[PDB]
Amino acid sequence: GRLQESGGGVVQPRSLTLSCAASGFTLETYTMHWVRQTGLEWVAVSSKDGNNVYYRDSVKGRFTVSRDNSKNTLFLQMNHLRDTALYYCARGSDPDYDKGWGAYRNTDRPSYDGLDVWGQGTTVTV
Amino acid sequence: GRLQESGGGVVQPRSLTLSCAASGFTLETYTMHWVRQTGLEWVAVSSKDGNNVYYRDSVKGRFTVSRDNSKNTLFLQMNHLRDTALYYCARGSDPDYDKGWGAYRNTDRPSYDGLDVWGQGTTVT
Amino acid sequence: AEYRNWSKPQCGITGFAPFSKDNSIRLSAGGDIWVTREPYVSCDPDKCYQFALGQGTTINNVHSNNTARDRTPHRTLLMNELGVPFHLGTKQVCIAWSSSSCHDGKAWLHVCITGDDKNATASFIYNGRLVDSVVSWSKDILRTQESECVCINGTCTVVMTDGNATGKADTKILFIEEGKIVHTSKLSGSAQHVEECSCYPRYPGVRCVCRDNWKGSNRPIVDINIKDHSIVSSYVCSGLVGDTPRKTDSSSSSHCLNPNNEKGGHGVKGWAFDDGNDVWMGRTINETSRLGYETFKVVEGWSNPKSKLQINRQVIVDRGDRSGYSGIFSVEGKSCINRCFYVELIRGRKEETEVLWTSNSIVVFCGTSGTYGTGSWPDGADLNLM
Amino acid sequence: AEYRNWSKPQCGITGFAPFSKDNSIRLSAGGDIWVTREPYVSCDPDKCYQFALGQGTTINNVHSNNTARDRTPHRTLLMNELGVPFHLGTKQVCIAWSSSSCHDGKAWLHVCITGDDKNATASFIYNGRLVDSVVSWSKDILRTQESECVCINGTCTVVMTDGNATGKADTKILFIEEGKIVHTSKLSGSAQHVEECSCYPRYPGVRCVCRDNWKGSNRPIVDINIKDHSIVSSYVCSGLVGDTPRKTDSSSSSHCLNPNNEKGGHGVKGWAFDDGNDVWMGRTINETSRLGYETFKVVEGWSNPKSKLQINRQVIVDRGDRSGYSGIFSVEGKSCINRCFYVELIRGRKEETEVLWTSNSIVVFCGTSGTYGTGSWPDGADLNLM
Amino acid sequence: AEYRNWSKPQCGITGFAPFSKDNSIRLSAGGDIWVTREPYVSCDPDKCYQFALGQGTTINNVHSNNTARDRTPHRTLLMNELGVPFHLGTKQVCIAWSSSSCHDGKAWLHVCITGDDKNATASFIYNGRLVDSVVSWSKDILRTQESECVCINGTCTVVMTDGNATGKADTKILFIEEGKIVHTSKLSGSAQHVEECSCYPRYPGVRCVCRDNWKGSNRPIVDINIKDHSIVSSYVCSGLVGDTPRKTDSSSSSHCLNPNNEKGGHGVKGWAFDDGNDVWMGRTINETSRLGYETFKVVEGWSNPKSKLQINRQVIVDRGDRSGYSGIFSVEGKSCINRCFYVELIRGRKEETEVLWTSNSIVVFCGTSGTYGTGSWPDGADLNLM
Amino acid sequence: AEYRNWSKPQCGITGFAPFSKDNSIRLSAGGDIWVTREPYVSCDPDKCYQFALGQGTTINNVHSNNTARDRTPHRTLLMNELGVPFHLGTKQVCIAWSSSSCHDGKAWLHVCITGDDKNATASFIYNGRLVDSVVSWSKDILRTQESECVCINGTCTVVMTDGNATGKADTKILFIEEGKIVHTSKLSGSAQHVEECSCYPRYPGVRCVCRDNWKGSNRPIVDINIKDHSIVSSYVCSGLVGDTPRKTDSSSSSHCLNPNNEKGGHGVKGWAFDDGNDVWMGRTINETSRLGYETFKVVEGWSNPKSKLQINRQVIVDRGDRSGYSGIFSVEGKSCINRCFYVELIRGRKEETEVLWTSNSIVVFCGTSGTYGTGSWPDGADLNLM
Amino acid sequence: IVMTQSPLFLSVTPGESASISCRSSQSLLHSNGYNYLDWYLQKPGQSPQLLIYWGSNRASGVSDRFSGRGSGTDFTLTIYNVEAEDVGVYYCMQALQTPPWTFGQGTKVDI
Ligand SMILES: [Ca+2]
Ligand SMILES: [Ca+2]
Ligand SMILES: [Ca+2]
Ligand SMILES: [Ca+2]
Repeated sequence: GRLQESGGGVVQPRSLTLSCAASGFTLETYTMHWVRQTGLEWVAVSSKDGNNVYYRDSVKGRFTVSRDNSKNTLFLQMNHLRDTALYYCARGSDPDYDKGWGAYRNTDRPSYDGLDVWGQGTTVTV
Repeated sequence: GRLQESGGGVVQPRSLTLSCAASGFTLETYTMHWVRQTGLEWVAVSSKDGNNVYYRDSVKGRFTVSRDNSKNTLFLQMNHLRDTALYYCARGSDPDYDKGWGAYRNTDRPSYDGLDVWGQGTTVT
Repeated sequence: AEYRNWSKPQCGITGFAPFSKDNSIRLSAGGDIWVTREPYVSCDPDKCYQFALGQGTTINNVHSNNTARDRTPHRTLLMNELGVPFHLGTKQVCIAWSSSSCHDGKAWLHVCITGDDKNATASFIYNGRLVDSVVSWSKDILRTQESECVCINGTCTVVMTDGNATGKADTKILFIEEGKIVHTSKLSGSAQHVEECSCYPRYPGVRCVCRDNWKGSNRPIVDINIKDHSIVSSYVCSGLVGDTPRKTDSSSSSHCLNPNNEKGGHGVKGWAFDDGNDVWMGRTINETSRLGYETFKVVEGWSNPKSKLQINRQVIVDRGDRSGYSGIFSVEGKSCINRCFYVELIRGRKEETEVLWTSNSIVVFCGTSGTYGTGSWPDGADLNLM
Repeated sequence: AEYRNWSKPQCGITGFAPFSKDNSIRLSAGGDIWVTREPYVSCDPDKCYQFALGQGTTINNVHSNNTARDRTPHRTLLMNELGVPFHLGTKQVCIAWSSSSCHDGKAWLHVCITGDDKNATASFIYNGRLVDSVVSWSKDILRTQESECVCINGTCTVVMTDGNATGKADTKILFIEEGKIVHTSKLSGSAQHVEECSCYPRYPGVRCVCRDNWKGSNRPIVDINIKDHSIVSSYVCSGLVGDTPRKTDSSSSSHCLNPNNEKGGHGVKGWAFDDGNDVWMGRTINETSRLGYETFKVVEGWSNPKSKLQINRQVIVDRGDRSGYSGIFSVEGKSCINRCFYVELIRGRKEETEVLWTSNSIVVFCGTSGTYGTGSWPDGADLNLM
Repeated sequence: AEYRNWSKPQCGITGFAPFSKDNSIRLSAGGDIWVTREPYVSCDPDKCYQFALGQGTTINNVHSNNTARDRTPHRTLLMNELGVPFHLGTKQVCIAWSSSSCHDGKAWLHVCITGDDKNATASFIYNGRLVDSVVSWSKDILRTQESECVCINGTCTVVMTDGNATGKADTKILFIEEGKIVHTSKLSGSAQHVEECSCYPRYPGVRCVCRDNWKGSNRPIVDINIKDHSIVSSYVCSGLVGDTPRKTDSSSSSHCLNPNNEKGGHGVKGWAFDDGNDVWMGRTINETSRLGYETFKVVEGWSNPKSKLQINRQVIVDRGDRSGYSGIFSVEGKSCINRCFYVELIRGRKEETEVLWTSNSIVVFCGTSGTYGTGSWPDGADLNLM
Repeated sequence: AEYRNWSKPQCGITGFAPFSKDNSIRLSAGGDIWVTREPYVSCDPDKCYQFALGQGTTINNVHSNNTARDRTPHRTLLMNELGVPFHLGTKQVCIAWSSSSCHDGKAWLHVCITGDDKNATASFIYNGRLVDSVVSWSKDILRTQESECVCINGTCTVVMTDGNATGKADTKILFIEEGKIVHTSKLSGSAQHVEECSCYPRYPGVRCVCRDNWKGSNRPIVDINIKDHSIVSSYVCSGLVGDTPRKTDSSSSSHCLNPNNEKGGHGVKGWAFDDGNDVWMGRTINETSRLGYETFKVVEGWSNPKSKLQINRQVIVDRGDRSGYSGIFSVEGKSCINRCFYVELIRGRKEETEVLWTSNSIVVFCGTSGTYGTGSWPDGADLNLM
Repeated sequence: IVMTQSPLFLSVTPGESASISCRSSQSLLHSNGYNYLDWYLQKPGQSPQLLIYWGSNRASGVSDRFSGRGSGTDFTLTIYNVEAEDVGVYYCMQALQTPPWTFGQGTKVDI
């Protein structure tokens, strides 16, 4: 499995679309996160089916995270950029299903996988 | 097992004999109680052999409970009626034999049955 | 291995010699020992086993509190080699608050009654598997011997009672082959109330001495024809009746067709067996409480209701010490069938308030043709220190 | 000793009779008792054995703290005679946080999974020695039945799953002879998620009723042809589905090709078996939690998905009392194969915070052709006093 | 299985090698261990068993208080495999405050004395059932060897004494076949007081070295002809006498027809056996108390009363450590009969007041034809910390 | 039963799969568990047994204090079925502070060393009886393998050492038949210090991998010709040496004729066995302390001293967790001789001061031709809470 | 949940051990018995790699030199036999209470 972010670049204090392409595995299989490094700062997550998302508070209402499991591509639509950081795309670390979606932590055989695969990261400077 | 009370009616502040006929079972097999509802209020009990009775304090000396095991009929002879209630006839719930009659609660295999069969009740006013 | 037939004679009994003592209560003050009651002893061809109805807890255990209750779903049939105390490794052989067991010569039959009071289930476990079950027929505490069944030629007989604790009840004699109920016989004869039968093989049949909880302080007898399944019942003739409560020896009378109507209500599981016209029997020394335990032979006690001639008395438990249930079990010797008996040594609630729990130890005596002295083998737990 | 073939008919089940009860939790308050979970029962030709996955500690032990964690390297397969509580002398037969065992008629096969979550190892111990091992193939919690395997003519079949706990997983059916994996079959058919299979011999094959943790509250069925190793899978037709969580009986629906997609996520190890077109099954009385336990026959429940006609209901654990995993095991009678089932009686964390530990007792019922009454046999531990 | 005949020679004894040690007292500080005394060792054809007279309680138990009393109705014969400490699962094989046991090659004979002091009963349990019993004949503490009987060709011999503890008593040699007393022989010869005999098979007869509690610090010998039941008795010639109390080696004298009248009162159960004209014997190192334990060969000690030539001395228990009863037992090797001995390691009251109880551990040594070094194997319980 | 010959090939080892884990220390916080050290595993033809040298006390016991001392007269050889924790019912098979045992196919040989440091005695107990004994020949801590002996065609070989702990010592290879020492061979070859040998059957001979406590961090090899009793010795060629202490892998060197003189002093009982020219070996991960445990195959490690090519590494105990002694034992498969190994998991003093006692748990792995994942199976006792 | 790492800078001699502590403002121990705590290593110029998940479970292919320990609120990452390849920033990450996924500040390890 390998992830390859793209779309990063110089943006004016405007919108930018970050794309993360997965190769060697199916994106539908994994919860997908966006993690940015200015240390590490979780930004947003996209559910396996692409129907549920969580956002960091500071990006709520500005960033939109989406995916196209057919294209094996994860997206982060960045709007009203203020956000300069190296943005990583990482798979794994499902949230708790009891909060709406993710892993069934209360099952007899709970499982967890960390962020076991990361992309090289795409730089975003605003 | 089925119980059918009778004899209830309008009584002037006089006597009234309530009857309870048992069908489907032998009255001799069961301790028999009279329970009236004005909630539920136990009135009197008749032992299986018909030789022992207990009464509610407020009816002692006024109500007489008897039975005829041959006729499968339980009786409550009510005298000096002041007592308006729906009177139920119920079987079971033996007292403690150590107090004179009933079940041997201290035996190794004690048994208890509640008031598992009730009549429909006869109204007394 | 071949089925037991018990086809040897009953050799001479001069009395009974000490055989075993579990010392369970004394050990429980310093170890993890099951809370038990209704113990009994049964032997496979090689060695004897002590059974008991556990209360699903050890004595030094918060759950031993309020163990007087005789029927809970946590009661199980404990089974150990005789002389091994009911420690934590004790095998619970089935769920039961009433039970019986014999070995037919090939495998263990366990009859195990549990479930709701008015809706009990008797499970028949033979050779380690549930083979049969029967539901309560009278819907009032289905219950069985609390001592070993008798298993002849692979046909096991167990006396089971359902109905009034102290009134007319419905007693049946089940005939079980390898755990399967092949025949059920209703109690027949003159015994009016039969509970907690102490049965022994009397070839070609089986003889049970039981508990009349309703009208007799004399013990009912049930004779079981294992061949045609016929049942006849009576009472032990002996003027020295074996039940507790009972009237004093001077004022007690018996009748070996009818209950004597002498302090007949209530009773205790006891045992007796015939020796010609004489009867060997045990009973609490105390006539109204389960204190002490004695055994003796009543000359002509099996055939003459007026006989009060006692002999060969042995004190098993001194009259100051607590007895309880007792029952017979039979052991095949080289040339004869020996009669043995156990005594339940009940300690704790309700009688003894020093502790919260109710349990027992056991003492086991076996018939002897030799000689014996005197002694007393009570439980010996000093509940004040517990 | 010959290999088991289970080549006898399933004898008629009118219901189930009480068989055994360990009373482990109650005893643990007054003795050294293992902390356990995922118990099951398996029988050699002579007697039945209770298994359980220990947590490497007793209940009255500082290490019993935080025993909810289901996979530690200290978990071992406990093995005792059925009815012997998991005391300190209990033999740990292998290292495992997931396991299955059958006796093929000659020796015990133990399939024992331990090691890292994503890198587990299944050890196959036959006749007391490690004969084979297989590594996790999907690298996500390799896991097995948690109940007895089925061992026909020396060929043992165990269902083992690896992959998503609540998504598509990789289930395989291993065929083991004297501990050696001679063949591996991938799950085939329409069962979309298979875990914790409850398997029983259905000669000439093996039938498993399993847990769909992903999309079905109806239980998947896996039929295993032990001869050609073919696999077919489906779901129990019964409109009265056996999983927990599930929808209420009125609103529940089933589909014996596909998961019903009714509260499908999560589940509990349960069991069912066919009786002609009918199905005998057990399930928690509570539809969303593991409270109470009931068994019943669903008329046409094995073939008609619209059938909600229930009969022969028995409460095993009252709906107020905790339940847990249940599983089938089969016992060869004189002329039939009997179906039996155990129920795990889970007590403690997380649900019960009065204690720090998580453990279980067990109650075991066996099919009967006779009659039975009613009762309730919960764990009965008063955790407030512990 | 065939009756033992012990028809092999006594092969060379160069001394004794360590065999077993129960460590009971040390374990009792951290476990449930029986309070015991009068231990002994006896072996069936396959393996050795440790016996002991329990006090009906464990050491960590309020009932262990006042366990110095040597006769209670709660004393039972404990029986474990040698090396298994008397834990709570220990089988109590009979009620006894005095006992002996041998295996005749087919089954275990247990001779068990209990009951009233002046009216005791000896029960004879063979192959797990009471076969015979005899009442005290002198009505003063009927008592037996407290070590293994000797069982040749199915005829078991046990020495039993009744009468004055420190005066003339009535000793009889019972001959038991499968638990049945077939013959009783009165003590004959010159031995004037015989108690607690340590007997070993000396084909075709049986030889016992016993305790003279009345007038001899030299040990009486009883030779038993198992064929014609004749009895002859004498004393160990050795000028190095084996009893405790005794005079110092320099001032001690012996007489192998009569007691030496040297600190003759009281004694301790010990053992000796002949090796040609030499005698192997053990004894407390301390001449007046049961402290330490030594074994040695006395050259010509079996035939020359003036012999004080000692050799092959081994300290078993250092003279600062508590010894107690010791006794012989014999083990059939490939080509010879080995002599072994145990030592009771008495701790607690009365001598040691740090604890309230009186119990023992055991150490067991076996004859060897090889070589051996030196050591000391006392009980090792730190009673101050207990 | 016929003598073992181990005449089957060593079939393929791809690595090792989890087999057993006693969890003794964790259980001891909530139960009566023996204090032990120097554990090992040996199997009769049917099942495996765990052995250990008790300290004559349980862990929760005032006597567990100061159990670091490796030689006391209260140390005994504990013997349980593998997986049964050393509970209070554990059989002490002999008095020993150093021991070895094999089963020759008919009975258990136990070699048990006890007694004074400079005058120890080795007792040879075969089939439950002391058959032979030998005295210390060098009068400086006679000591043996602390792992199973190897018993071929009824001839058992045990390596025994006497003399300097960290200098030249006198090692002999005893050949025992049914407990009788029939031949003694002095150590021959180039191995300069041999202790605590881990021996396995390599038909027609026996191969031992031992501990050089004096000059080598490479392990000595002793090859034993059971037929002519010839001895040859060498060192494991592998550049990855197995002793602890040792130099790091980069700087370590080996010599399979001479000790490598690399941190040679001191050591730990370990094991290795040849697979063609390769060597399977285990060792502590840490290289200077007994922390962690790993096993791996060294390609050409049995014949090329320069080989540091490692493969098939498995972590058994993570490097943060305490290891201890490890040893080999062999298990006869259907067509195989499997190699298995145990690891002693030492906890407590001196290294861990949270407790006063020194004990161990064990983890047991067996060779597999199948596949396996990864894990770590340390003792897991939280000594802070103990 | 706040994730506090300590020390923020660590100097390690090659071959010796290195321990990094990480404290959460709230317990990371889930009711299922597992501590939802991950450890990540960001080597200089590389993307973060998972070292440990669930407190003590090493990720695929991670050297057993890395050892995660602890439970509740206190966790330790121990790097045994440190080598030059181990330099970089180690971040602990809690995954119990999400969103947000919160990292520690990162402990910088150098030779
Ligand atoms: Ca009566
Ligand atoms: Ca489901
Ligand atoms: Ca004397
Ligand atoms: Ca070395």
